[PDB]
Amino acid sequence: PLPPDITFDSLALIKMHSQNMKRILEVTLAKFTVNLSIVTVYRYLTARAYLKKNIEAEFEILKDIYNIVPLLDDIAIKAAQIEANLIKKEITLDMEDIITATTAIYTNSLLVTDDPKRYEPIRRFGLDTMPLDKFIKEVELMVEKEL
Amino acid sequence: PLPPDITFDSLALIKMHSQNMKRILEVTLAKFTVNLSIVTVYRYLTARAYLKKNIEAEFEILKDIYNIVPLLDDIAIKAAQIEANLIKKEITLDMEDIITATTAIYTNSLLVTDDPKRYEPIRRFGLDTMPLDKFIKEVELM
Repeated sequence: PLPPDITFDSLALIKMHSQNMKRILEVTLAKFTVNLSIVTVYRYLTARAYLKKNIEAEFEILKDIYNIVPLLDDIAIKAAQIEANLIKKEITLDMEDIITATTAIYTNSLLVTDDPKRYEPIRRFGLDTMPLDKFIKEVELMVEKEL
Repeated sequence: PLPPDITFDSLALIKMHSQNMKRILEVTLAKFTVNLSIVTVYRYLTARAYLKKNIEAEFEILKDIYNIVPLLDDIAIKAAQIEANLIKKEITLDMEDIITATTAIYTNSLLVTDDPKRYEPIRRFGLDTMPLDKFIKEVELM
């Protein structure tokens, strides 16, 4: 089964909100505690701003649904520690990946993403990931089993 | 005519802390209000880990010296609008740059950097920049 605390990166959050995922989204929000990094929220909004959506309004909706986690001092410190040792090993990941993974570790959330291997170098620091497609199938199974 | 509020991107801030800048830094903190994005300080701490391994202690030191601005919701929102506008023009600045510039606008701070051209496409949104070299010269004098 799946753990209670989970999170998504911007790409995954975009899909979770697509019209084809309406049902899966409803179940996920009803059964899980989703902790999103403000960074993930900002990047999601960039995609929404691209198609001229009302950002201010969509932000309130997200805030009214999710536990939006700020870039806390502890996250800033932890992220700097992870990035520095990774960099010391010629491993370079973009800022979004670092903050997203650091926040997942901090909130003890399973990071659902369509590209888990990209985050693989952060596992050693405590990060746990799961393929989005497997996550979706898991939730569907949950629905099938219900009374 | 330097303004009261200023900021730096991580690269510029790293130089401001060079041993050979102690004087310039002392005057700066003495005459200006420096508002740094939380993103800028994490990159700064990351880049100096080879010199100061105690990230936690280093963060506390910074928190006491500067005004550290969080990635507030309004900054998140505005950063999204700006990035979408740049992407439409096929301009791809990295996250740090977008948030640094967005925070500067939010705090009404002059962004001191070594690469102002990079940020130029954002001036239409209220951003104000100045070359680190000029800033250093402008500061050399009471």
